[PDB]
Amino acid sequence: SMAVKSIKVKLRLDDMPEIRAGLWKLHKEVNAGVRYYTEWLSLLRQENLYRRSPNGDGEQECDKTAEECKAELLERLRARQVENGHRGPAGSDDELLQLARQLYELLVPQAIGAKGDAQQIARKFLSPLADKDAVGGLGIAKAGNKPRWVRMREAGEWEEEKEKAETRKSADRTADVLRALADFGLKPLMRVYTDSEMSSVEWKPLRKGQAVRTWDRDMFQQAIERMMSWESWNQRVGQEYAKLVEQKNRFEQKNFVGQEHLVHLVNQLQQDMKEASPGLESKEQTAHYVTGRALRGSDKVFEKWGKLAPDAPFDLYDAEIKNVQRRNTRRFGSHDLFAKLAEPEYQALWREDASFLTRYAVYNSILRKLNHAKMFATFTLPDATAHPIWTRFDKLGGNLHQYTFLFNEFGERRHAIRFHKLLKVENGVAREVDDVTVPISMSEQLDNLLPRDPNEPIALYFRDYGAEQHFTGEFGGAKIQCRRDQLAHMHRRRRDVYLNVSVRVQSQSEARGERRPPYAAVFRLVGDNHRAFVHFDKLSDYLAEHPDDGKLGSEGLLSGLRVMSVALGLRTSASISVFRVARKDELKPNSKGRVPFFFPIKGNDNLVAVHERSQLLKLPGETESKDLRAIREERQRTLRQLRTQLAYLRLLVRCGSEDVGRRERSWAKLIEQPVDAANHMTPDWREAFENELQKLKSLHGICSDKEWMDAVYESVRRVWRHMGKQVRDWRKDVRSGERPKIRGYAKDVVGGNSIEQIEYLERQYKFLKSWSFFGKVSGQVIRAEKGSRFAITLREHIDHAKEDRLKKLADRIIMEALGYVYALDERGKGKWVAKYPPCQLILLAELSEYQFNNDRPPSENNQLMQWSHRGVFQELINQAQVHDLLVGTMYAAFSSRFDARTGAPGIRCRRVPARCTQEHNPEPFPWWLNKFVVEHTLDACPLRADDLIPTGEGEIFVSPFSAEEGDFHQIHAALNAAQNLQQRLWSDFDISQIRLRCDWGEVDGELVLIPRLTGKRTADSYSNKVFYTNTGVTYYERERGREKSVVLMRDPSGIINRGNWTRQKEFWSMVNQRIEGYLVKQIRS
RNA sequence: GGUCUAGAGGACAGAAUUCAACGGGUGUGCCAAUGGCCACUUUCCAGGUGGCAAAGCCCGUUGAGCUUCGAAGUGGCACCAGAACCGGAGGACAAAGUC
DNA sequence: GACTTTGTCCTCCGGTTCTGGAACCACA
DNA sequence: TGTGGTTC
DNA sequence: TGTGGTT
Repeated sequence: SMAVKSIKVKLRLDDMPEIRAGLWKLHKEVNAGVRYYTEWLSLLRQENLYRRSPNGDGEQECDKTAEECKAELLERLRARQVENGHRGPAGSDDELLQLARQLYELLVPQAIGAKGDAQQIARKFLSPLADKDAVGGLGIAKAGNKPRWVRMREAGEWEEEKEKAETRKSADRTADVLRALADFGLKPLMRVYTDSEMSSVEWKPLRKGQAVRTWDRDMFQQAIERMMSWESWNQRVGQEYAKLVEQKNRFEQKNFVGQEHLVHLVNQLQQDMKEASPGLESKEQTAHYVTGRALRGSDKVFEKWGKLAPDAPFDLYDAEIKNVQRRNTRRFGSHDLFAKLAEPEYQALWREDASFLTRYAVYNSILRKLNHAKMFATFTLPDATAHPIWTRFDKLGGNLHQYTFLFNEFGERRHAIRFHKLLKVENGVAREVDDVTVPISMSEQLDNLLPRDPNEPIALYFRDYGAEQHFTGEFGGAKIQCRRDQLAHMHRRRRDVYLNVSVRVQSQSEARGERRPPYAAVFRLVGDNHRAFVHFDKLSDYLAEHPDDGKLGSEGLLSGLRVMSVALGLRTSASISVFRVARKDELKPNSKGRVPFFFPIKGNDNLVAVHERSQLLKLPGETESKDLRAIREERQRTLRQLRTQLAYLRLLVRCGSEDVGRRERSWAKLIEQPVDAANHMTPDWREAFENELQKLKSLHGICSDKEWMDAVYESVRRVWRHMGKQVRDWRKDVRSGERPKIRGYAKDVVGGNSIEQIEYLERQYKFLKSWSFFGKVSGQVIRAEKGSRFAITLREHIDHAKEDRLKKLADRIIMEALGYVYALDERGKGKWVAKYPPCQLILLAELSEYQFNNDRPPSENNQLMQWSHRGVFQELINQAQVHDLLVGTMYAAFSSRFDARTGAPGIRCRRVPARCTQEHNPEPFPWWLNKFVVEHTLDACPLRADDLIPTGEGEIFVSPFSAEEGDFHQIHAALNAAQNLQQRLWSDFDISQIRLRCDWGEVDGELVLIPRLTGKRTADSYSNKVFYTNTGVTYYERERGREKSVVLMRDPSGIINRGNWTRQKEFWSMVNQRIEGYLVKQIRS
């Protein structure tokens, strides 16, 4: 309900080692205590425990079985009865097991599916289960917080709330379980960890009437917590595994019921390729099974195969596969799958039903995921060094051991923390101590914290660059942490210790005692994806109650109504456009008097959405220039050299194979062609490689196998040892190298926070991995060892780099949404200023379904991980809480393919750079200009500067503006997508206005397209309607309500096919003809 | 100034373009930002493990020397975390088949 | 550079389920 | 504003 | 090319 932030703080423990060893001892104690109680809970559960399987990561084993639990549980219970000196009934094994299980279901209600408060369950039971003289849980004690009906009865009047106390107390079996435990001599069930032989710490002596220390109460809660979430996962894994088995069986008899002979045929296919495979021997059940990844682009290959003869030779089937791959190599599947699907015996899989193989691939995915699906969540006890938990410390006033944050205890910015209870270690004995004050290492992050009230040392103020007035806040709980790397070690040194302090920060809205900001009633956010919907009824009165008054920054959220849409990307991290709700009674702007751009708003005819500004929120490193292009090329020059040098080293290695027909085919590829016509290698290593080739040329055929093979391996060593010194020096220049480093603020940097610099780092990792796992013996597989780490420090740098990019991306978006711009003065040299009125909503694209998937090619999956847009989305929701900024999503399908101003569909284009058209030393054509020149054969045609090149993936969106041939509307693709999201917000856009899935059928005697009813909006418009044709391309609606479905598209602007419903294929080719067909025809002249 | 609208910090193309001493401090990191030496890992490279060492880093003041108008300028940025868990996918190696 | 199949190892990205309390009464 | 057992 | 990203 309130924004919680963690500020991690480092303790200066140099001058006091006795406390550092005490903090470490306290860490081992709290972990031991939590492990003790957690292990107890697992025995009460008396079900199977599963652990991580060694000797193979994947499945799971049974660490401890149910009988093992019950047998060990009873051993503890019987021994406890003896320890408690029980002279009453001992209870049968079954009685004691049932009691323990009852207790367990009270301590972890998630085990049976109920809800549980780890705070109040641990408070309720620790003393009754560990205090010899405890009276809690029963109904005897008069202390405790008053019931809710007693608080009402004294002020706030009762009748129903006193009833709910009794009817909940009736279903409370705590008192009976406790009394049962007592009658069985288990009145203390467990031990108080601190007051037990397990701990060697000389704790402060127990007061009268005390058995439990605050340290034990922390330990016990943290055991309940982990035990609750795990039981929740035990239930979740089992449920999800049940729905998989149901998915498998509900699929075969709902997809290919009458298609049983094809199932038997693809099975023959999958074992055909299984036996005929030269790869590694199969071990998985679904090995060589037909997956969607291998069938990528099978739709195109199948239609092209349909226009062929079943008895035709292979090459016309095969060359029909090569043409589908050449159209785009990224979105293509397996050649060998299509090669075997062209064989006549297997042709029936795609001939009869052209969608059967993709259907059966979904079945195979269900088969594989089921073979790996777990049925239980692994159970892992805490450990002080392997799986650490951290000792908690309540704020001042809390019930645990507390701490105060001491502002400026030792100097201007020399803060301190006073632990009111701690551990001190002197000459090997741990002793509990009071009131230990520990200085904190300097932290500019702490400069955002100011003390609020001297009488209440918990209060604070919270600074933020995007808030004119500091937020009010309070210190919260803290936890003592160490680094994971300084944990598994022991050594003999005096290990940094940190305190992770939770800060609770109150937003300006929260400070006014309102559950939600007043503008939250205008925007409906739905689901976990925060799908944004506008209450068009309510924004007419909101503008009346909240008129724009010009207040900037955080002071303007209660005046005006603005939404900022954001188009995340890789080239530019964020592209935004800001719109303001305003009456259509407006005027001309301050610049040159041009009617402003606006969008109509559904419902209100008096109100429009006026465009305020658009901006490219580039993170540093996302610029480009002649010199920047050069440095980025040079920074990877030697890397790209070594990468191709290694690729030919492996060609040389294959020449020493024991397989005649492998070394001969490999030795051919080395002598047939020159070594480096592209000049991609280094000179000196290439010369060394050429020497070894010409040396082997004077031995090939002349010599014997075991004498030629021996020389090939001896030439690999010379060349590998040579390249080994090159990899050695390259790394020296990467770490120790003296490259220029920016000072102060500077725009236009080499890498910055860009994708390319992170990939510049990633590229180095991949090559080093490839270099270390390079094999001098042909055919051998070299993988990493079962617990190895590779390039630890480089890997940690790559991860930190992505973390910094993520947080700076979200902050840039939020600072812009609030209306702050980082501006330079050179007398101040950069400062956040409030330049614009803020936006109450940040509108992102709905991309939750744009996930990594095996159907996607790996290069597309890789970019999605580089991008990690969902991470950006989650970091936005985090950082927006304090500022009262709503972040929502908009349905994004075709957001980048239709014009935001016009509505007409379009194509993403690039413009020719002047580098390639200048007559004085022209630079080579890029990749996309080459592919375009080749498709239309424009080798003899002179391209001009800024010539539009339709590539389908450029940064410039082009759409037809009218029937005029050539009349284009061009706008930044990302900004056009951003404005499309805005246009969809104010009009309640549904995809059914533009795209429709239909199936053929009979309605009024004629064959028509029956639209699929998906969602209430598609049903509200097209349920009673049906589409007819005269030609098969252009469809028209009626009013009455093959085997594959048909997708109909529509141009809302009426420019393409007069906005009639058109089949998807021909629709996008009409779009192509009016843009690409025109640009090509004009270049040819 | 050329191209393109959204008319904005507009977007594309183009033309243009660091020592020293002393004092204090070194939360997590990033910005061209991936530490150094030794030993071990059978072997040289990569990677890892361990050991050692001084610092390297910022900030301030006083000097120099640079570089633009005697003055100024020799650093900027971001930060909500903890544990466990279930998934989704990358990466590397070998064979084979493909643009 | 891009793409597929086989296995096995290290890594990363996304989401879940717990969490980072409050307050009364007898103490001696 | 104590703690420690106790209830919310 | 055809949801979203962009070699």
